[PDB]
Amino acid sequence: HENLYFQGMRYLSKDILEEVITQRPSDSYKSNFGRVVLIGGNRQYGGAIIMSTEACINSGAGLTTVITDVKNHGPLHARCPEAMVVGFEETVLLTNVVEQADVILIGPGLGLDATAQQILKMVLAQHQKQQWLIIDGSAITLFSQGNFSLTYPEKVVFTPHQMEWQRLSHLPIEQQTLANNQRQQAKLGSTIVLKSHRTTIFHAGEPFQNTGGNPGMATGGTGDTLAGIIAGFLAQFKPTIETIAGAVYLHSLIGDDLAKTDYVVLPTKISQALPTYMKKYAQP
Amino acid sequence: ENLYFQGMRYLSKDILEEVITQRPSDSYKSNFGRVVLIGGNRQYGGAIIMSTEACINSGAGLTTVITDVKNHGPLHARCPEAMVVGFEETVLLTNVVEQADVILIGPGLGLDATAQQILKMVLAQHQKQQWLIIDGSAITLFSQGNFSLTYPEKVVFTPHQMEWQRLSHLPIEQQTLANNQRQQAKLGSTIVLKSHRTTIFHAGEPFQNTGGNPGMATGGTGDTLAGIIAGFLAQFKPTIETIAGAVYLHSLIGDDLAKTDYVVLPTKISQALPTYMKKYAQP
Amino acid sequence: ENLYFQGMRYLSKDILEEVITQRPSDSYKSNFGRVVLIGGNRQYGGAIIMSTEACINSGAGLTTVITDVKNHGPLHARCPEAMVVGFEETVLLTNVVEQADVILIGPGLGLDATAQQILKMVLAQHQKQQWLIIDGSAITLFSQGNFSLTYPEKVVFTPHQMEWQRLSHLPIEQQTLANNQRQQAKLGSTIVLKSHRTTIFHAGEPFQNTGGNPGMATGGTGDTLAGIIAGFLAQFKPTIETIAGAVYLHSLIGDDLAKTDYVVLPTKISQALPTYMKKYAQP
Amino acid sequence: HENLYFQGMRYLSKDILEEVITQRPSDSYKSNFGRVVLIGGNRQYGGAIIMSTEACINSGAGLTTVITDVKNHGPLHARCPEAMVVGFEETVLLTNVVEQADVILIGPGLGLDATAQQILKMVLAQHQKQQWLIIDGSAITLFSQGNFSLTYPEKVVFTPHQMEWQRLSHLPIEQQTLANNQRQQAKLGSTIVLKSHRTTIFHAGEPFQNTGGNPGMATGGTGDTLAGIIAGFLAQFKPTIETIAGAVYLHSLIGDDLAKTDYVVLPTKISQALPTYMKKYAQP
Ligand SMILES: [Cl-]
Ligand SMILES: [Cl-]
Ligand SMILES: [Cl-]
Ligand SMILES: [Cl-]
Ligand SMILES: [Cl-]
Ligand SMILES: [Cl-]
Ligand SMILES: [Mg+2]
Ligand SMILES: [Mg+2]
Ligand SMILES: [Mg+2]
Ligand SMILES: [Mg+2]
Repeated sequence: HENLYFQGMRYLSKDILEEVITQRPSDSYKSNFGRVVLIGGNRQYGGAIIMSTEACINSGAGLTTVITDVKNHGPLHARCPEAMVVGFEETVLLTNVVEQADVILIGPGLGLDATAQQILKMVLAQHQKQQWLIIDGSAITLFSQGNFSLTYPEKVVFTPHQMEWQRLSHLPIEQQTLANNQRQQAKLGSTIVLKSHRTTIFHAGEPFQNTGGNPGMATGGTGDTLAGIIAGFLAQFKPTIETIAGAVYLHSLIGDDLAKTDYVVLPTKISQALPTYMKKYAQP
Repeated sequence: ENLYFQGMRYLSKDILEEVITQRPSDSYKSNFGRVVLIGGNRQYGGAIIMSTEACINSGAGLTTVITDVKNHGPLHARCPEAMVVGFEETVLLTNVVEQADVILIGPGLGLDATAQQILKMVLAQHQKQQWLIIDGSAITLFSQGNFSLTYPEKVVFTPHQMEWQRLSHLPIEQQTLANNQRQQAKLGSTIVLKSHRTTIFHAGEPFQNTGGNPGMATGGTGDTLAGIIAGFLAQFKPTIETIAGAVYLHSLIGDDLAKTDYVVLPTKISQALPTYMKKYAQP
Repeated sequence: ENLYFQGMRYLSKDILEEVITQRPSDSYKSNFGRVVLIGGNRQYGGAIIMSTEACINSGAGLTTVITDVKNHGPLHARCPEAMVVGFEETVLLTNVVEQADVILIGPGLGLDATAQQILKMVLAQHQKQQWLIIDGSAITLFSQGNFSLTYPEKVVFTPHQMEWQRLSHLPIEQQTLANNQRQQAKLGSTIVLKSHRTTIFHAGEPFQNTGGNPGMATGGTGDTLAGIIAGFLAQFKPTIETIAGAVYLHSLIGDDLAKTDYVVLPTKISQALPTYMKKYAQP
Repeated sequence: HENLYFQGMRYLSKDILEEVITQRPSDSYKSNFGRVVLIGGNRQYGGAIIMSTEACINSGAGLTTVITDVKNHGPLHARCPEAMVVGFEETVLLTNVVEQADVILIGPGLGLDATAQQILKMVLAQHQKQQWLIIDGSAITLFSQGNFSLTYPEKVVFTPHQMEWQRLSHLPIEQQTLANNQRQQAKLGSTIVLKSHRTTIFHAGEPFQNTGGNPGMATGGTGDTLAGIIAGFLAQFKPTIETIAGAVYLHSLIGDDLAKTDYVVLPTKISQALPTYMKKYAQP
């Protein structure tokens, strides 16, 4: 059989990487490549945020700050000394770093407890119109349970797996059709990166359909890694949803390549491959 | 010359082709199992760190480590994929054990009262669908306490010879094929009896591993094996062939590394799992 | 087209052949200098960790890091060669500074009272034979306080443009070759004025670096440079050519890595130092 | 010019590696490869003991335990999870591990303070005739200042650089002649590994003269690394001074090889090369 494609949907290929990944201007400094703040990693799940951090740094973000439990700062710096670190208890400093951010990612390893809830509320309250805000993992669950309302939804990006999306959209998985998914995207006014074997991105335009991904990537940290890549991309590249699609595509391209040799693809190997892959596509 | 026993089954690469399946296209991480690894007191925390690296690299979908909070930092520096729970975190520890598909207890665990209490809790809650691997000092604790098995057929012990002597009451001299088999039967569990040619006793005919080398005779080799067994049970068919494939792969990689390496660092075996498993994955 | 200034000297590989000497057969580690690196508060500890890796890989004989005790663990995980002293350890800190051949203060240092007190102590004790490199926030602190230089000719400042504006009082618009040179003269120190083409102002004719690329425009690149400068001054002739060679090598490695790497991790530059330096070592 | 050699002195070559590094018997277990205890690393100098630990593990020691400040246990396990760890405060446990050891190394990063002094005295008091005891670095200085006397000197190995040897032997560097060095070795009844550009080993037999070493190795940690190799060798191989000479030779062979490509030879690179080098010489 030949493939079947849905009309009104953009199927992703290397084309998206050529479009999104631009050659850096010779007059650039690190501030031109964005300030990212990554928020997550409670005391049980600190490795999640460490994996997002490695992805963000390796994707080319200019400056990366991590708000995470102080417990996690040691191993984070052992792996990623490029990252700056702020503890959850550091109320004023964490507010300062969020205020300065170009991109905020909240959710990897964040958990569901009262501290997690408080930090999410502070971030949602503090969010500025021009800042990208990526809500991932347990932050989606808390968002849906806290009956919040988004002030500036147009630069919010949710990255749910199917059960997180059920919770956010109230669409049972059986009802998560292209039409229904799009309608529920429209109701939020935000971008939905609906993760699956073939991730789909819903937004104000024609949806993007990812064409990669493999079950060798079905391991803890793959999603944390993707979230970090998305954040690093939004930090550096044009503020359009194509940039998010480029991140999603590159994540699965690298993972698909690694799976050719690796039965399970360690998520940190995708991050470590970013600089060489991005160089190959950088639009000259 | 070799002495062969007619009832004995000799492992080869065939076991890997049988056990290691191609993953289905529609799989998600929960399909490849939730593993809980329990061990690593304040002296021996490296042991659980080595088991964890083996488990993650073997392809387990999710890995949580219950170990002294002292060890959480170095563990995450090496293995950020792992989730971590301290020995003091009683409610959380209980929850993660309850949710696990495979529980490994023992690497670096030591012999203290906290170790006995967690073993007690794990054994009390053991569910029929869960695999429980009891390794190292946890075997000593099990044998010395009045601990019993509700579902022995889902329990795997991984003793060295002195641990088997404690568990089976067979002195090393008396550890013959027939006597070993008889004491397995009495337990109703799988016994991975570690030696130069590790032998696996179970309800069927015993398996003997044909590999292994003294370049692997270094601290951590057994902790590594235990993590591979855990990861294999998390992903593959619930049969003793799955356990045999873990044992065989561990020594295959070790034997290959020993061709170039005088001593084989146990973490190198773990690091080679993804490439070896791809090679043998039943296509 | 390029604009050339007749008084300006353009760096090339010749500077490396001049600076990087073959080590004498009878050398010991103290011959390659004692470096003290001072920085890394609780938010920015990675910065001092990156300077330390650069310093060690550059060939400094002994490296001690004065940084918050929070940072000592990850630093040793990455750089076990480094010795570590906390900010609170006042007698020991004073001793290591006294014994140093080269002192670098600033990477990740922040602006708090402890940072001001240590800067004060370093400046007060500065010995004529010691090199002192003042980097990052330490430049801000120096300029805002009533700090002065007893031996300015052994002091190197490494400002970005806004730090130079604070130190020299020249707004960016006014930062011309002539004005920059005049404010160097007023200080009597070496100014490594970081930009796309870093320019070094000193008592002689200025040097301009000819390399550098936006793949290096990431957090840590400057912390790395500062460690290379420190290591070079610890080992090589006490002249401004030594500083120029550090600047040039840093960007040579970065420019080479950028051929394959979209962003150049600063730690990769550090890791490449031993192989690059061997290649250029004046035979 | 052709070389000049001293009569009554064995000049080392790969021959020593073939002699010392034996093929392991197929019936071996980890206990056959010795229990080593490494003691050092105060709060300032913890990296020293971490470097000795990596050398010891990579050299093939069966089991390695480190008695070091608890501060150091995290980074030690991040690099060397094979090692077991005991804090200086753990009086009973540290005594237990020393009692069981086949080889004790004391001194890398140990420092000179009261805790260092106490631990050295405990170890010297506890030493058993059959145990190898390597006294390195600041432990040599403390040994010389504490006017100690060795109970079983024949299995003590001192590893001084020239100024440490001046302190131990009272020979000014000018007076450190072959004859004088040997006489002062004889007075102690111990092995002296007198480290230099061309390390010399004095003992009850003809001295060994190392023929390698280079100034690319003149960096902090080189000596800590050597001490760990010596300890791992004594753990596994025949209890003769040739074993110590083999360790010293291999350390400089690897360092000399690495210096061909590396301006400075990171000491941890020597350790990481041990398994491949030892395989090449293992006497079949
Ligand atoms: Cl985690
Ligand atoms: Cl994930
Ligand atoms: Cl404990
Ligand atoms: Cl601070
Ligand atoms: Cl150290
Ligand atoms: Cl040393
Ligand atoms: Mg702003
Ligand atoms: Mg359940
Ligand atoms: Mg002095
Ligand atoms: Mg004994």
